[PDB]
Amino acid sequence: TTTTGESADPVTTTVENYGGETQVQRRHHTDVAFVLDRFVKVTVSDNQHTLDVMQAHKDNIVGALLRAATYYFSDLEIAVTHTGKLTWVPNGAPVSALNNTTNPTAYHKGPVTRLALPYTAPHRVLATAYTGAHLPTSFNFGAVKAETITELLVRMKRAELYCPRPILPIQPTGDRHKQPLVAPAKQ
Amino acid sequence: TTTTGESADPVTTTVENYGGETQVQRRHHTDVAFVLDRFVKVTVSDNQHTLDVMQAHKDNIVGALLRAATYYFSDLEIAVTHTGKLTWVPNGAPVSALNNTTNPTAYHKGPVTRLALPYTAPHRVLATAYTGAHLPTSFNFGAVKAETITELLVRMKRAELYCPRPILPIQPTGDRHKQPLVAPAKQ
Amino acid sequence: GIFPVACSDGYGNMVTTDPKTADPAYGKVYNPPRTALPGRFTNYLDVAEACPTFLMFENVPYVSTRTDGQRLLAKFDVSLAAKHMSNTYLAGLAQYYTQYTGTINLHFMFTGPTDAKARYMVAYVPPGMDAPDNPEEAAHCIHAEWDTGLNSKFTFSIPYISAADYTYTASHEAETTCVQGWVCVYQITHGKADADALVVSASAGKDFELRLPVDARQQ
Amino acid sequence: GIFPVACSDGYGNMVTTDPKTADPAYGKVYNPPRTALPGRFTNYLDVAEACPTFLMFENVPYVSTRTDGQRLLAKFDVSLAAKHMSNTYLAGLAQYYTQYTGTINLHFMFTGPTDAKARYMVAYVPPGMDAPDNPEEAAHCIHAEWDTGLNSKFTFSIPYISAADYTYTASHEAETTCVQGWVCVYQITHGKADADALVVSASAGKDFELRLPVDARQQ
Amino acid sequence: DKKTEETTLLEDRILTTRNGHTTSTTQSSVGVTFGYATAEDSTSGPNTSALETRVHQAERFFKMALFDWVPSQNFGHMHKVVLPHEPKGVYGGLVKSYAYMRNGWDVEVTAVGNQFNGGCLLVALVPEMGDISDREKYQLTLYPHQFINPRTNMTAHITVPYVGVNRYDQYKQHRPWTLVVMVVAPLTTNTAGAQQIKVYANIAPTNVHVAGELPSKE
Amino acid sequence: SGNTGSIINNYYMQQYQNSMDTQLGNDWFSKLASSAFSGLFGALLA
Amino acid sequence: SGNTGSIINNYYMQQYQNSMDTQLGNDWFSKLASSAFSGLFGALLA
Repeated sequence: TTTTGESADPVTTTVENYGGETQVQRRHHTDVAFVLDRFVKVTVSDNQHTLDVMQAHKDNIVGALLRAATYYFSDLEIAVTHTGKLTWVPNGAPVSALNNTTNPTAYHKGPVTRLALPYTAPHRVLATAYTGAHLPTSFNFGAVKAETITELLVRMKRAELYCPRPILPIQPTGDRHKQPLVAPAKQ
Repeated sequence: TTTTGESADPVTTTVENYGGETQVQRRHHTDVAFVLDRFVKVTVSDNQHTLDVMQAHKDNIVGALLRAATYYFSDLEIAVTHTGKLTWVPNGAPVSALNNTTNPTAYHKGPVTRLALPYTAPHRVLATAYTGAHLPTSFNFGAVKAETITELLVRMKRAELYCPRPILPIQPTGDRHKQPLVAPAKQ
Repeated sequence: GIFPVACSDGYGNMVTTDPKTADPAYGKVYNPPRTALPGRFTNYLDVAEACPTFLMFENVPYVSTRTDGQRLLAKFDVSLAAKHMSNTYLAGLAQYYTQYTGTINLHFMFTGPTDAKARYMVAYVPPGMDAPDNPEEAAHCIHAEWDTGLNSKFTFSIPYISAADYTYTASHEAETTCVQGWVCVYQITHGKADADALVVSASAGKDFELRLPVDARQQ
Repeated sequence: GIFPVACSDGYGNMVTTDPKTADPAYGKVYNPPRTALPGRFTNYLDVAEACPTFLMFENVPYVSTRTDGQRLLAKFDVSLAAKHMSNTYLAGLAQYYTQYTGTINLHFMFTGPTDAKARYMVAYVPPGMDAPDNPEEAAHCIHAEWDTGLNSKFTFSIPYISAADYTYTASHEAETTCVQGWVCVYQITHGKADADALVVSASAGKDFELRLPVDARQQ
Repeated sequence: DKKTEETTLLEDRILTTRNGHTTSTTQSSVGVTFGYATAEDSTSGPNTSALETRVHQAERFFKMALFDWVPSQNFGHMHKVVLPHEPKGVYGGLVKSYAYMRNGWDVEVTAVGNQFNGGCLLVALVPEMGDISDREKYQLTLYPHQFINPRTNMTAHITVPYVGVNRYDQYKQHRPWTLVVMVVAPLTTNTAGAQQIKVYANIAPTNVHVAGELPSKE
Repeated sequence: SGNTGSIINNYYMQQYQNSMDTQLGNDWFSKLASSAFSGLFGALLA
Repeated sequence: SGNTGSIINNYYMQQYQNSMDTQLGNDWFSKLASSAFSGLFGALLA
């Protein structure tokens, strides 16, 4: 199957060309909405933290995959292990609000406290990159504050992605990257 | 759009006048019943406290907004962090009743204890102001008493407001009032 | 057997803002009849459209004709934080929402005597340049000129023209210039009109919207 | 009485991956309209089929005609871990699933000048022997020969022929040889073609599937 | 694209592009790559209180040079630029008189050498491009692209829509599109190739809309 | 009505959950906002 | 839609559980993947 390579028009041959027989697939697992729909730890440093998905580890499935797109939309779900009252505040709220309790404040019930929050930016969509680097103030989902924030996780719901960006693995030392895989106890 | 200004009759022009195109709105958030339908901390000082909505902070969303009306009606929901037995008593009840347990008394189950209470005044509606200052005895939702009352919150349900009163923001020092707004971690 | 349930962790926490309703205890109570009480309002923004409140220019609601000729009577930031709003209902209200979109209406009522005549211009200077100090430079923005006559009042809409669909009511520290431009109001000329007051107020426009309630203030 | 329930032990534990949804708190929020934003993608593997990325042979995407005659231009492991993949989208993606099945497409675009002609061969050497270093030995595997001409590009599918229905993306330490064989690409001859580049890329095949998402990496 | 006569030793696959009163014929096309979509989203959003307008005059060709491709520069050598960059003429004028604006791009990159050169360039357009790593030059094909390869073509053509987290931008401080060109196969010169190749661009701002007229001193 | 979003009805009767109103005999600012003049009052050219 | 598998509907209204999208006026790579040439371009023997 010769093509004019310069074209940039997609080409996909099949085993049928030599006599094989292409089968069926179920790429459920490689579905955007699906893969990103799980919790990811985000490194919290203070007892107050602005919610931002870019803070997931760049090599963590979710963060790696989120960064494999340039623009994205989604709602949020959060799981915080905290102490005292947890207060959330919507994108663009004066930071001073975090102390006020008439804002969505959840009392303690350990271990974690789980919530569902609405996309709250004022743009039609948000971005992974930006050339106008360091991302803009407004690219957040609000902020959280609790007397103590031991741990923080976030989950992207309803995810939409636009324009793919690259995504690299590990550069192997030798011919392939060998390593220890889950195996049964020797006995 | 010239008008006889003295009239006091409302006037609302639109971008259409010069060629623009007025769009759609969804003022759900600026809906009375809705905004006031949330909890607000009220400063309790003793281990017994008369329920009154005017006690919300005058600069707190709920209290600020409640005070933006002159007459109001609503049912109540309360969230008390207390110790021992919590007893409620209806508007106009002899204070001595707070000690009696055959009155709506809720046993402890921490942290907080949440209840729904009926508007219980004897007026058709209550007031924010009054010129006949210091508001009348009867403008309450009853009273509460518990061995210990650590914290108290109230929520207005079914709110109705009549006659608007003013509502002021902060007087800025300079040309506008700049301040720190929720932003992502710099990195 | 009985019905097997899984009490999920991270569910049930109090929450000052949840959409549920507490159980009750004192029932069978009947409210006195409040049928047809005057002046009920259902949504704040209605009163905000209906009643325009005053702007402020150093303790006063009006603007004063300095002297005859091309003078710039006023110029200000297009934010609900703006110093000129401050005493304004619209701002007092906006202070509880993070974002907004919409048209804002400016109203100019000339208070002068029957022998006092003037002509004014008002424009909306979108950001990107610096607010011009004279009509001829401002004549290039969306503007409107008008003279005095039988009709005391003149209303004018300030267009929402921004990059994003919504904008902040609040003002960030990092913002030097008013993110949404300014509106400058000039005088073109007058005669016997010096001293005279042009009181201005502002009301919410038809498509003006407030969203995302927030409680940032002292207590 | 009220409804008797049994709160079962071992049920309710948090779980970073459960299929439920947390309760909400801030409601009645309306997103700005994002109708018809360009370039949306729904499933990664689509872009993976549509856009072939480059293989690598020591810092470069192409292969270079050493000299005229039967030379073995390249040979490599059929694993998404393979050194030659590495910079490949397919591999960068596969790194998050344990298993896979499917056809993989190889693309060879000849970059030479109009006076440079060559003929190549590509084969898939299933495991069981050692990858032959010359065509005549490789001529016995599933292969395909082809010359240069008007058409710069030539695509070729690498068949999934394994004992099990699925295979690992990952590579075990205990595996000396690439569990799935290799693909060697030769040159049969050429003329005036020495020096010239034959850049190669790889895209996902039609029946290519990725399954069982996993997060093994640093943090 | 295609041409007639019969076959021949020269080139064919003719194609003429036209924006405004400007044309661009090319007897060696390889087609035109289309962006991330075939049509831009709604040009009249709420964010513009519908005071926006469109200027047909801006949508015309304008040329701007890129670099010289020489055998020295090998793999991964890349030349990037953010559009608009310094904009002149009508199009330029818009930027000085309107607060916000939006438009897509009609890009035609032309590396004219000669059919005896070997080597090959990759030309693409990227949204919010912020410095690629060496490794991720390998996955540059994920962007609207097209190759130039001397044995085959002279011109690469790519048309692309306006993008951004905002319906309208302030080019004066954010542009989404970045036109890049990278060497994938170093330039071969052989006996009769061209010593070096001059690379230019023929561009047209497509579907230009502007809103929010600014004040003016001149 | 207010900030309430349960799809299933209250387990308790409404007679207990709330206070019942009595009547004796849509409102105002709402009406007033709409009665606002939005034309021009003049005579338009062009 | 995503990793969600409850058979019974949410107890809360969707107006509270999620953000509501507005419209103004199936996608791309999906379409593009399919438009891929898969034939031969030549002339086949045997």
